[PDB]
Amino acid sequence: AVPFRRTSKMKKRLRRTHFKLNVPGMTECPSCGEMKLSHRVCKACGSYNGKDIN
Amino acid sequence: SYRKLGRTSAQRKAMLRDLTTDLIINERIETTETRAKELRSVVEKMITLGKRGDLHARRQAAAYIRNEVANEENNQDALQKLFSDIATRYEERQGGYTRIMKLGPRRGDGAPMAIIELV
Amino acid sequence: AAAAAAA
RNA sequence: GCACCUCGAUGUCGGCUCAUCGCAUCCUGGGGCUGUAGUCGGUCCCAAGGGUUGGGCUGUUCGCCCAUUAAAGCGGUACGCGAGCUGGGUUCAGAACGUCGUGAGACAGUUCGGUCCCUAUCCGUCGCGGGCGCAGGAAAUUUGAGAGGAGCUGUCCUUAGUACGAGAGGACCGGGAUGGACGCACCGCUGGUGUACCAGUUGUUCUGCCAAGGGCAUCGCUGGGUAGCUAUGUGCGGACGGGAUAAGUGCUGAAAGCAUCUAAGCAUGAAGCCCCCCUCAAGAUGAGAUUUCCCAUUCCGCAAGGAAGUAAGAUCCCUGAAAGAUGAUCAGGUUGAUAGGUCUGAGGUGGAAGUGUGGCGACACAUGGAGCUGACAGAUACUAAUCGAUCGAGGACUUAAC
RNA sequence: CCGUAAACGGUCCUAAGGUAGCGAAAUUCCUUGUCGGGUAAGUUCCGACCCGCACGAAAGGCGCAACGAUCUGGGCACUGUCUCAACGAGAGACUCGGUGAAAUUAUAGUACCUGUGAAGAUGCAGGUUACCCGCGACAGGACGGAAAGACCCCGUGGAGC
RNA sequence: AGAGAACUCUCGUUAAGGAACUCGGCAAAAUGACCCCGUAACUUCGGGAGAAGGGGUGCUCUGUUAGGGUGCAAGCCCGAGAGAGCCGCAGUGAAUAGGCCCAGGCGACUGUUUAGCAAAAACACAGGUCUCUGCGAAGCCGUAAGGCGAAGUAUAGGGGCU
RNA sequence: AAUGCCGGUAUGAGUAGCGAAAGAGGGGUGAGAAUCCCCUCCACCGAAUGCCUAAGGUUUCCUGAGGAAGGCUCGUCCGCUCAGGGUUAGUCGGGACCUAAGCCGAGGCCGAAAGGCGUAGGCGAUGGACAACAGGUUGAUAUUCCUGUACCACCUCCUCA
RNA sequence: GUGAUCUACCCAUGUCCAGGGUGAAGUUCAGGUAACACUGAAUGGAGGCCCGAACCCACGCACGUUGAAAAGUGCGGGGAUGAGGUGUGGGUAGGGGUGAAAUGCCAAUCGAACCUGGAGAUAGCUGGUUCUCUCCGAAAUAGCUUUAGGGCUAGCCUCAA
RNA sequence: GUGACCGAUAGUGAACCAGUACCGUGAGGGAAAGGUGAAAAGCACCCCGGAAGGGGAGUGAAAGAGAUCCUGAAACCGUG
RNA sequence: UUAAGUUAGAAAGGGCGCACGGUGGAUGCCUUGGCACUAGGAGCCGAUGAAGGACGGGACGAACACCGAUAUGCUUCGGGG
Repeated sequence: AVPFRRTSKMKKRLRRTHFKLNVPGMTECPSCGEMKLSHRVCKACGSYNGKDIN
Repeated sequence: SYRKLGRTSAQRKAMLRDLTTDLIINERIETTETRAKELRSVVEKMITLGKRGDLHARRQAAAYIRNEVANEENNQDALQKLFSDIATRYEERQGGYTRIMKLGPRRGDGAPMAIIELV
Repeated sequence: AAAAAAA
């Protein structure tokens, strides 16, 4: 449970290839925008298909 | 299979009763999404219990509704509110008395929040 | 002896 | 035996778990010689494919004994395996017995008791993903270079009480059932579990009180139990067979006019081998094959090539499980049953509340197979799967016919 | 030591050679001594034989009711200790949001087999395999890490008795 | 926050067997509450002994029971032990309150000890025995003064062994 | 190149951990709320997880602002920061009362020196004596502040026997 | 020189031990002696007594072992009116104290506590010892040695005359 | 008054609120930490931001000189 | 269009070089303080209360220095403007 050798810079950067995170499913809000993530109520106008329900 | 929601079964029952009654008075509450999904079936089952209107269904509902005041300056309990307003409002509708609308994640823990309302 | 009793 | 490696540490016995390898083979398979009448045997060959046990004693390996078995085989892998496990014995600090020593103390002599740390960096292994390649982009179906899994056997009946044998005894070969161990699946039964199912019941508190219920007391306790997961439950497998073979048995035959299993040519022959049984398999860079869609835009770069939109198709996002740590897979996204709700059922529990009757009452009876019911079915868009967005090709050059 | 059936006789030696009571023992190398009980099977246990290496009479001997967080055997009840494991609940582990270390570390693009070598190789030789980068697990190796081995030896080192 | 993977820990059940496990019933399970009957070997006659082994507990009435406590009385508390019954698989219905028996070793016993590895057979213990000491005692702490012993006086102090 | 010293920065790694045990919702403030305030349910302790009172800490207590760092996350909040404020006694505890163990100790007895011991005397509570209770009051003090009734010790410019 | 604010023992003065049982000595009434003895009931409530809470302790297992903790937690366990626990104030100090005796304890320290000096103790032992080029170039042998991994002299090397 | 004495890991432990902070019951042990500019002339004013912190505009010889503030290396972290 | 060959480009990310930055206080200057001394002086202060401290004193918030209820001081004699 003890590291025998230190990790080099290149192996660390190769391990950090998949550490990035993705862009969310964000779309144009039909009321005002911009923008609104899919299948959630818009935080700006408080509308959802298409009534102001807050 | 139902969710456990990170609680003991007694804590699960107490939290579900609290959320059911609080939805029944305030008519719109904001919880997490999985709590909403676990809550909506119980809430529509209790509305279905309120549909019957007899004494046995009311005594079944009294074992689940907590004793909090529903309507101020009227001394109406929540158990009276199910059998006076909600049952008469949803007499024609057959199921689907609640809807869940998702919000963004919470600041403190990244919890996806949801709006629950009686429709 | 070789007793493994390291503390 | 030596002291080559380790004393700025290579944990040492015996057990548990997991195994793997070599036959100098314990059984099973095929044979030769027997002072092998048959069964059972003895010795020597070929053969590692598979299997080679449950206890009593002792820390014990070993060993003895009990009961089986087809047999309970020898060894290597740091006397395999303690960053996988236990410390009973060795092997600390305490205290005794016997012996030695004036003594402090000592004893491969005995006994009682005695702290076993580590969050895995890399290679290894077991699973699951994301890229790019496979000279266009896709959706399916696949061949198999290779690899892994499996490979064990008992008992009974016929042949036949036949061959053989004075008798007792008693077959080889060939068929048919039934088992043990192991393995793969799945529960329809038998059971287990089933913390959002049903009922009974104790103490206290609460819903103002009776009644009826809620909270806590291990799910308070007790008696059952749907789905799922399960074995101790059920079904199935190691079947029938081909090719070249080992030890053996040979045929025809000369070197060597004979003889001869061999030097040429042909056979037969084992649970060994390579297949037939099952599974993964074109990153098999040697990137394979068949079927069916989409088409050959625009703008720069005079050539190579590079950007934008798109078709076929796929993804982001959402409903979920026959899947699952997360990804992934699968069923689906409003010309629809994907999940929840509602209704009707299956199954479970066992006769709800209220009312009435009988009783002084605890209680019983009728309404009434009642009431309740978590994941199990079938209907039903009532609710949520909205609007949307992103990725995704214009197909290099030679050679023979077109 | 030698005879004779503990006990008596002959001899050496000393101050004199173990009395009673126990005895294969917290004491017995041989040894799992022999016999019997307990069990189907008992290197442990119990009761006797003496064959006491190397019991023994206030470093007390032999018994002993009650007592013991003591040790060693055997029974009833009881059970997941296993035959032989299967479910269920909670916490961690898994995912996401916030915060965020440590031991260790010559550099490292860090396969396998057989040999070779300071005699046990990820890096050497010959061969066999292997597209790139991650995530969840196991721990065979890196003679893994942690402590200038505690054992053994040496020092004309030390300390306690 | 949410999924309810492996594995680790704390728990709860489990068919048919049961200690076949293991160094060793370690751990776990089981009994354990109140009342009644009964209780062996042995013994220092105190014990062992809650030995072992068996039976019954819930609720209603007869029932402000019989009998006691209190008070001037009415009235409020403690209330056995029984007869009619009523329910459930289950009645100290939950939670806390012994697992027993036989035969041996050692130590009598209660107690004390290696704070942080060993709680024991070790130490201690009343009793037993030996030895020293006549008081300004012996033996101790101090160069001494001073003091403990002891404001005690051989039935008293100190030391050794058991 | 000393298992060197000091300072800085990596690896492990976005990894282990975030330290027993119930939270849920609706309003409010605010740039920002799962963590701050209010309300309603629900839950836990209850021979305590309740009340106070020593030792100890010493400002940590109250109010108004603030959020840098410290809250193992966040923070509009805090035992954090800055400004101000708060502790009232003849009767409570101690001292102008007493003494035990022990300590100091004029003169004094010893001792190279330094000092050690010890009368008279004193110190020394954990003990003995001793006089105030019931209500209210602030955001912070209560047998101390206030309104009632009291009690203890001491003294007379006074009045009585 | 500094320490008994942890702990070992002692001194003085306080305080704590919910409940439920067993039941002694003694006394009374009977059976009973001339007067004692012995037995059965009543009273009595002794015990380094029993079961069991607070309190103290550490026997078994498990977890933790870069822990919530430099010794704990959970489930059981032992003592629990006494050789008891505990508070306050004191005393014994390191060739010393204290010790129901373990080589235990004396501030996470003990076969001789800690701090400061002698002191930069000593170490025939291990590690380390910092720029370059050129010329030459060893030995691992003998003797002696409390000597065997050290030293001295010869042997072998280098420079100059 | 002088150094073929030191220059901030050096020189007194201490060039700086140093025998200080801190550690230990105590005796005792004992740090780290200098530099804007010649002159604060220490960035008036505008914009983003709750603030911190930036971008302009000014002072300045220099603002990359802006409060651990002269010069600013390497390990380390990043973007093309 | 088929069949057989031969090549380029591919980058999730990475390596090397270059450019531009951040962290940090090495280096270089630099003393406000030290280390050795030299030539002289001084080598004691205290019951007429010492050395060393505690607590205080400023309009103003804490500390250093200074001072002491006459308290960030008070007299006399000189220097200096």
